[PDB]
Amino acid sequence: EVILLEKVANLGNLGDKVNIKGGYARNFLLPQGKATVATAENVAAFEARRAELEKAAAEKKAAAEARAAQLSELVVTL
RNA sequence: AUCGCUGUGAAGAUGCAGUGUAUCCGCGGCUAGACGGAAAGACCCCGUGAACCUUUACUGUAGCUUUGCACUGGACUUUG
Repeated sequence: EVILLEKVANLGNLGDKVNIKGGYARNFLLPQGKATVATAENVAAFEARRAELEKAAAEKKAAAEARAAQLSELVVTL
């Protein structure tokens, strides 16, 4: 009953509409910018924004390339 | 207009009966009677009366506790 928008999770899709538990929509999926309820108020507004998502969602692993190269140097002094 | 006695009597009499005493009226005292006064007996019984206490009386119930379903999610596994 939700529209998923991210894929780096355990079961996060982007174009499948799944039926999940009621508390899993309320407290996690909706308030994190990660879904919206299956309403027909902007369901045709999703279809005019299908090519704005293909920019930032692809750099999401590309900006995690060189940022990860300073995460494993282990240069924190205790 | 308020005596004793002995009987009688709702069964212990100033008042009935019979009979003895006894002029009329205070004051001071004493308490034997007036089943003296005081409190619609406290004991006892009664009431399909009450109240409050008790419990292993009856019926409940606050509180405590158990599980089901809500609030309440994902993710692998032991597992059917």
